[PDB]
Amino acid sequence: TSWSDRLQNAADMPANMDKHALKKYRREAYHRVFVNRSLAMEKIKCFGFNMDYTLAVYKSPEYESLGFELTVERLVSIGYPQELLSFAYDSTFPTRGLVFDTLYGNLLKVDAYGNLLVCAHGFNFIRGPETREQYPNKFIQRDDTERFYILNTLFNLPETYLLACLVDFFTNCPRYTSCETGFKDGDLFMSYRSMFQDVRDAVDWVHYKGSLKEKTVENLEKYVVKDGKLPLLLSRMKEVGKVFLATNSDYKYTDKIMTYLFDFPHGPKPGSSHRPWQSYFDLILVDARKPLFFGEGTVLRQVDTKTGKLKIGTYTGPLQHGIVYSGGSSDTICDLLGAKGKDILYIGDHIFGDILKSKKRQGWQTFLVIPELAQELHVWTDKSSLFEELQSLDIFLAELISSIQRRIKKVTHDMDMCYGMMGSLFRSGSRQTLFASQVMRYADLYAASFINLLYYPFSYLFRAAHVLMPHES
Amino acid sequence: TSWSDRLQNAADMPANMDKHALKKYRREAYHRVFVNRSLAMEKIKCFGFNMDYTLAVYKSPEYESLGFELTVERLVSIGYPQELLSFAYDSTFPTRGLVFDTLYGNLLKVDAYGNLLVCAHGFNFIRGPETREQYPNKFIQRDDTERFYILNTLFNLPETYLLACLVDFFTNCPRYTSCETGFKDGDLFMSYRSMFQDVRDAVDWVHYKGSLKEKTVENLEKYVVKDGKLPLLLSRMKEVGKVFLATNSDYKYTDKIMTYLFDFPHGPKPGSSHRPWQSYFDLILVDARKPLFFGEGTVLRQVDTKTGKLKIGTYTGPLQHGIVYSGGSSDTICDLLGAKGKDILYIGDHIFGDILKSKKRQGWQTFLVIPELAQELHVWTDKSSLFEELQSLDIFLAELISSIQRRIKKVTHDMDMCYGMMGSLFRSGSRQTLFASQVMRYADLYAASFINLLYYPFSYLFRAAHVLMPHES
Amino acid sequence: TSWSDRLQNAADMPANMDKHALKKYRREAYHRVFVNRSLAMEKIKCFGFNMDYTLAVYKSPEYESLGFELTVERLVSIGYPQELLSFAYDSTFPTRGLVFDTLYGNLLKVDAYGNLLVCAHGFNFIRGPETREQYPNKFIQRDDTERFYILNTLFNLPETYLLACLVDFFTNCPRYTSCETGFKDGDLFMSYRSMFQDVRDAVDWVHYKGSLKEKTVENLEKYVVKDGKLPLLLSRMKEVGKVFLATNSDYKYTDKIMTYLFDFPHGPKPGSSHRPWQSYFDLILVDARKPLFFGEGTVLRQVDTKTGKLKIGTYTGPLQHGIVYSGGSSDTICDLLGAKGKDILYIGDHIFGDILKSKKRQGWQTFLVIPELAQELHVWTDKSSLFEELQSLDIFLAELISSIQRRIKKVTHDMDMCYGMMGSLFRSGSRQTLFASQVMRYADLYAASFINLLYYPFSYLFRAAHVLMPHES
Amino acid sequence: TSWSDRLQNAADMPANMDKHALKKYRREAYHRVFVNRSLAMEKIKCFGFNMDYTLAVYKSPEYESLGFELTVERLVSIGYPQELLSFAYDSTFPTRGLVFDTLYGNLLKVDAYGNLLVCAHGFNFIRGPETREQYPNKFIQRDDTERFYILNTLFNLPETYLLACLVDFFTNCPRYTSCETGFKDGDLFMSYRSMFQDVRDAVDWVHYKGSLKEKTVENLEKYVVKDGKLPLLLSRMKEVGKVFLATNSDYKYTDKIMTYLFDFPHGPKPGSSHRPWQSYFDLILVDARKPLFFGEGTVLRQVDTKTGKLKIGTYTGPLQHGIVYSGGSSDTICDLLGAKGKDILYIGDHIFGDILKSKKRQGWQTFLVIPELAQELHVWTDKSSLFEELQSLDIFLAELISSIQRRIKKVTHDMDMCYGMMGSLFRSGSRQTLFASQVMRYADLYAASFINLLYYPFSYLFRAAHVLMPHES
Ligand SMILES: O=c1[nH]cnc2c1ncn2[C@@H]1O[C@H](COP(=O)(O)O)[C@@H](O)[C@H]1O
Ligand SMILES: O=c1[nH]cnc2c1ncn2[C@@H]1O[C@H](COP(=O)(O)O)[C@@H](O)[C@H]1O
Ligand SMILES: O=c1[nH]cnc2c1ncn2[C@@H]1O[C@H](COP(=O)(O)O)[C@@H](O)[C@H]1O
Ligand SMILES: O=c1[nH]cnc2c1ncn2[C@@H]1O[C@H](COP(=O)(O)O)[C@@H](O)[C@H]1O
Repeated sequence: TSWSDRLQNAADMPANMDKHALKKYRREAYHRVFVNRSLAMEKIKCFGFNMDYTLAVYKSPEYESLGFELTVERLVSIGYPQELLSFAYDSTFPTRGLVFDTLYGNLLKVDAYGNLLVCAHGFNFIRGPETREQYPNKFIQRDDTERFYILNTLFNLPETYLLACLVDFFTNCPRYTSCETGFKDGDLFMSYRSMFQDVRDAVDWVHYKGSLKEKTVENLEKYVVKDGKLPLLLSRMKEVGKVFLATNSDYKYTDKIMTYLFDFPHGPKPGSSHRPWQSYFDLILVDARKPLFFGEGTVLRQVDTKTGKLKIGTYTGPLQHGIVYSGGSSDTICDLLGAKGKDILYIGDHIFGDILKSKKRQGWQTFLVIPELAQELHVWTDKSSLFEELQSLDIFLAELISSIQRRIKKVTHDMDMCYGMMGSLFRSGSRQTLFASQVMRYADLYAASFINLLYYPFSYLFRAAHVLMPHES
Repeated sequence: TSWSDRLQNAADMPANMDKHALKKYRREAYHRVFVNRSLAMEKIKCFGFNMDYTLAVYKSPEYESLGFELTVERLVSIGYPQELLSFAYDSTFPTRGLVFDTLYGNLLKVDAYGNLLVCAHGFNFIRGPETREQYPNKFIQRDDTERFYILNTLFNLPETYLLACLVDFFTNCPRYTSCETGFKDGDLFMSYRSMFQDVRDAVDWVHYKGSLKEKTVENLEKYVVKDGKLPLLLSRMKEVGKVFLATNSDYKYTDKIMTYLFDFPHGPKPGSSHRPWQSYFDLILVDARKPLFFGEGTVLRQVDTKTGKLKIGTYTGPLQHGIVYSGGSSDTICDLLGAKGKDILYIGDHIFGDILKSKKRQGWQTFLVIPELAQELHVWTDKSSLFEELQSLDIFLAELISSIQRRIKKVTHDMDMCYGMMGSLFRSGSRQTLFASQVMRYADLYAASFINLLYYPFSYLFRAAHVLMPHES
Repeated sequence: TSWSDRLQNAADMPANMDKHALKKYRREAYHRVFVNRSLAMEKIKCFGFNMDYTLAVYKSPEYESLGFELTVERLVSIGYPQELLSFAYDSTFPTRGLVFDTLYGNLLKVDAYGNLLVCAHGFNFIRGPETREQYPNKFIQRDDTERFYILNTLFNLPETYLLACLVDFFTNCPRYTSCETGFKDGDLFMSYRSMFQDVRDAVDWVHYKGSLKEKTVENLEKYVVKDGKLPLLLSRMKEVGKVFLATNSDYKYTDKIMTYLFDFPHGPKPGSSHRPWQSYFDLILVDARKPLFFGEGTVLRQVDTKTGKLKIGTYTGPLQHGIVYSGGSSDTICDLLGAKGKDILYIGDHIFGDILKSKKRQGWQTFLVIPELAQELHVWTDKSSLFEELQSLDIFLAELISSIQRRIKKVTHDMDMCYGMMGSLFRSGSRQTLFASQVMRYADLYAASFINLLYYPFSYLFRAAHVLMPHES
Repeated sequence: TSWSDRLQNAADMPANMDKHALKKYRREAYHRVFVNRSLAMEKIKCFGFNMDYTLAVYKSPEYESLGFELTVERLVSIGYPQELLSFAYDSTFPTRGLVFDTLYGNLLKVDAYGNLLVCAHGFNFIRGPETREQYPNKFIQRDDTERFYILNTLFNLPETYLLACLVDFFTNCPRYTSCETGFKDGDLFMSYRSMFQDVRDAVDWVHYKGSLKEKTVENLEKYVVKDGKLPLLLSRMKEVGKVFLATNSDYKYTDKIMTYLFDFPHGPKPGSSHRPWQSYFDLILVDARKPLFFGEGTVLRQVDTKTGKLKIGTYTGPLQHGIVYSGGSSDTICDLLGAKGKDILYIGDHIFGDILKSKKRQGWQTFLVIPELAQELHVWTDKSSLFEELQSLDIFLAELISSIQRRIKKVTHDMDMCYGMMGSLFRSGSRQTLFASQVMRYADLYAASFINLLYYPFSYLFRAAHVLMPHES
């Protein structure tokens, strides 16, 4: 049971719009909206969305496994050895948000301060003492972007596993010599850094020039969660505010995906006329180039929706019914929809490119969709006894012996393994990950799906407890 | 009663080193060390310090008022009108950490997300509705460093008030015409931005080329808190670890100040031989150029302590007794003292240049000295009934009317005014400031003075409660 | 009769290697090597080449016209109007080295100091007085690369004409409104700058992703000058020095072109065994990325010549027989061939990327191939009476009336038109072009073809008169 | 007899303004204006000047020797060894335009292509073979400004000699160890690069914060050439055009110097009322910050000429009688004087910051003052037999033996030594220097003094022969 299985099971349910059924529904953890900062929904004037993994939720592990296969094939096509063809995607290995160290070829899980929580070289998990040879302070400077790449997106899940596969393969293949910073094959040296860049390039190529989009749209049922409640919630949002889409995807792909997402024999509610997906949006913008979109952006273009090509020149007209935009910036949205920053709730899945940047650069309010949470929640509640025991050991150790330090590592390992080989997205044991820290700081609201907003009344006030400084308590 | 009065009153006390007297002492709020993240003191191997407002705490308002006078005089000497001479420093106006908007000539107090909490044009406090003309979203992008300057240091306190004085003077002087972005005097236009830069330049000039250091060292009793407990605590720290100084100041000034701070007729404890201030440090480094110091730094030089001039060339030797360093980088410290990042507790007062940068770039542990807290604490505890009422109004309003919104602003104003015209350093009403947010995120420990570490035993474990995500609760 | 017709007529001649026949041959202007700085051939140790328009000389106008057609088609395929399909390449319009002003949509011919010599808007030639509206000083700052693009290469000849075609078409098409900086089509504005970038992009696309290389190699006789004397001269050069190729092209294309250039039923001389083109080179380097190649370059890779793909990793071995390199830098050449800068004669056609950069950055000696010179020479000598008259008018006017100024413009126009609508590559009237100035300053030797070196003995000393300063005369 | 002696001897002459006396005067080489590109004086509308070494010509070697002494003293004051005090300026050593190589501590004289002509380490002149260890190609990349500094100005003459002195002193002082890249003194390493920067800093300090200007203005007769013909020529220029000053100096210094230059008991001609120096200029601009001045410049300020301080704010008014400007850009001049680029003759001494930049960035016409030419001309004409013999040997060697190569070096050395140890400013033997090349390319006119324009009638046409390409001859 993957996280997309949870979402697709909740998706197959019809909406019961009785008030009491909703309030009782939204108290169960899986359909809940979680709150980092209070947010008065009645002050929201525009609801905004990206598409990938928000409106269009890609099924797991099928879609990661497709991306992995096509990326492997691209690497082999450019000259990587045939043995790559024998890899097979394994969803139990990668957790999202790991850091790849291009100097030493390691996947790292770190906390908000760059402290190492997990270190794997290939599939070899390096215990604390042995990491100190390469990380004397058990610490990395994350902002050294020449060395470290943070695998922040669900799209990064195939390459997270692929990088470990590659390191494992070359380490154990007798034609190569392992070195501190890469592999030597006689008179060719492949550094982990250049190997890493080939992987990034091949992922980019699969998405832009390869066949991933084509293979997706030819079996959308296999690859995309479909939920009749999506047009219901969008319709309700449009009753109390304006609705816009700002996606990095092109129009042709967006049009195929969105058409599939709205393809029911009815409109918002069963028994109503079907309406095209564009009618649910006051503003549609593609080729957004986020996060640049939240700074100066690019020139505003107009899509010729008949042909799928951009018209020639910069678009200087007003907002019109049926016009589709390309590029521009977040000021385009605010100007054309007459909204100020905090009037906008932006719903996205990119912790950096959607949430952090719209919050910091524009003062937008934010809803982070976290797909894996639909399954992380289930592990969390089923194994609460593990975590409660860890909390209890932490408190006992503090009151103090070394027998307890070993019990702490044992429980920590046993808890993490329930999530995968790389542990929970949000923590390793009692130590929070960087990703968890970013969620709390930049996502005002978050949830496994934004559909969970359907179970809250129109002017609900999401509430979070105020923060007090230690000396204020 | 200023904050330096509180510190100087606690400084005049001799240390009673009975255990029970200490533990009872450190529970009173004013001598307490406050904890954002747990810190096991027994794992600390090096204690590091800056000098200004940490070891050498400048008395308030005397020292701000001196800096203000010399800066005013510098501006008049370069051609600013004589009326500036009639300004007089007023410590009730500035709170530290305000943002000066060079486009519109405003001082702003903002929260961690750039939301406006207070806006003053000169001494005119702009109420919410009127700020929306210049700030349509009640929001600023703080990282736009061309437009916004964050007055983060206590050294910035004179110019915080001076900028408001200048805006007030030119607005109300009939020889000038007020414009959106500055003042017009016939054929000369003075933008708030260029006016602002003249102020920054004049402050820099007073510190580097003017007479501020000279006037300080000629009346150190007037200008510098002196505490016999300082060499006691340094001596105790050196018993369980290494001790270093890394200051941006030059050697000559450091030597005059530090000599004054250690000028008692005794050493660490009364009755012991006096020892020179240098003997309390395993490594002394001046001209540190923080925050660049925590990146690549500058070349390591050696001070000729007899003449106060740098020797010629780059120093390539080892750590020696009596050598004083200049420049270098934080790696110099770690190499010469054989310490790793988390082995170091760095004690400073610059939330950015000392704490944030040493934490993010090097993984150092941090102690932030906040001088004003010695008085903010007293206001906080004396007027807790105001804040408790505000908390109660917040909770009541949430359960819901507009009569309560006005009561909320009334109590908020009345609470803020107890701290000054710009309110508490840490909040305005129930809304936390950017500065408070930075303290919680980057200062592992903080206190009005680092002397408060004297009241904790050698291997004390400072404890902070673990963070849980909303969905983990 | 185009310039490639002249070269192909001289190419069909067999080489007569009698000494007296050579010396008499090389004195005729068309087979001459022209000398800007003296060069002792006996001190040359390596001869180096690029490929395009040096070894592989593309026939004119056929090859420009192919590039024009494919570029037009690419623009139409992305949404430019169908009328573009009715353009047809016209070799009488463009001269190489014109500057396109992206602000005002003009082609400019300028001297070495940026003075305007010719200005055309579309096909409208702007006379002196009318240019002063947009160019008040009849001057452009060429180094303002955001505004001005210098159409330096023969590959730029199709787009030089295309840009004028486009400006002409949009100016005169009633669906558009002409503006100072571009064209308005209701709510779309196409600036000359963005129009210009679409053209650059489409040329790049034709070369890299389009079908230009494919169409070339499927009719090489139509598109490429073929000369049996090429392997003869290369063989002779290899007898007294080392020979290398450094081309920006990829291996697959280089291999097809070079194979065609050496496809005779014999080797260097008739009656000798044919040898593969690679055996004529001590070092073969592709994907050179000049001019970056003459600075830090890119990583050195090794071509798998069987598959045409780069091997995986950085190549760290030595020079081997049969190895083909990719990327690297000019230091690769000098290291692997044991040559110093002035030991190398580099033979290229890019006045900037081959000649200027290798001369300025590395001290290489230079031979600039100028294909058009094979025809410019013929015009020059046939119409010498026009130029001699202009010289005579210049001297007469100086001794002095306005009747002569008009005669000067008349003769200037009549002389320029013999070369094309944009005049001689080297001058307009008595005023030298920027391109001529760059040739004299950076090309030690130059010629219509490098084959002309065949007619000079092994250790010939090319001689140029010494320069004296005005006060030295 | 220095070059300033020649100028001061010609300065003491009264002007005889009979036409025939002038024409006969201007044909003698020393009072001649030399012409690189033809220039019709009647088309000139504005004459512009810098001050230092153009209007105010500093006497030699007195003024270099003062700058040397003050720079030495500054280095000793910051900790350089006392032995520096025993240096004494020696005008026979430096020639202007040498390149200091901060990697290897050498002064280099190079041609226009970076070929080495002379190499001195300290006072040790390195013969050709021995230079190839550090310069394998006898070549430097001049644009590598991190490594090479081009000592282009007469102000650079003191430090040119000082750098050689320093290298000589440290090489031969037993307290130091010579290394490839600097000097080691136990645990201090002084690289030639950091030594070089200390020298640059100390020169800058002497000019801006030291006592050079003060010592100059207290003995102007000793330090500044004074010529009654200067106000005569300025007055004549103002009769046919506009006159402006654009100097990097501040107003106070400019005012002292210019007042001295115009301090005669008469105005333009003897017997006329004296007029203040400002009345000879339509526009006076100080603090010009050339060469930035010819790009975007700095903000336009207004000088308070009573106090010598800048007024407060940006000046936005028009050109007024008596206003003195500060900063701005070259567009300020062109706007306020209504002149286009080629309408301006700019008279300066900085081959880069005055001539090259005004020519390339703005299309100004240029007059380069070269003070040393007043003496280089005398050496040139007195030793023409040496150069004519060298020319004859060059031609003979070309027709060919090694006995002549040695005679060529002998004559080359003997000719160069007549100019100084670093040879002629314009050449070494028959090889032209970089500086000569820049003069020919960027200075339309040049002369030992601009006063030489006095001997040419109002609308003289300076003439230079047209350039022909080798294939055009
Ligand atoms: O790793 C990447 N390389 C290239 N394209 C990506 C990558 N990750 C996501 N995308 C694209 O991003 C688009 C979704 O953007 P969104 O709707 O703004 O979230 C899809 O077109 C993806 O193909
Ligand atoms: O605003 C400023 N301009 C110039 N110098 C400053 C400023 N603020 C602090 N300083 C200097 O910083 C030094 C203290 O550095 P610390 O001991 O590292 O905290 C003193 O020499 C101050 O004069
Ligand atoms: O305008 C251009 N855009 C893209 N490729 C170009 C352009 N001009 C020349 N090339 C390529 O440059 C190569 C020839 O490089 P060369 O042999 O170093 O002179 C060929 O592969 C051309 O396709
Ligand atoms: O090496 C230098 N360092 C600092 N100032 C210089 C240097 N060289 C020239 N100057 C200054 O340049 C000014 C003359 O500028 P000019 O009149 O524009 O040529 C004088 O004030 C000099 O002191």
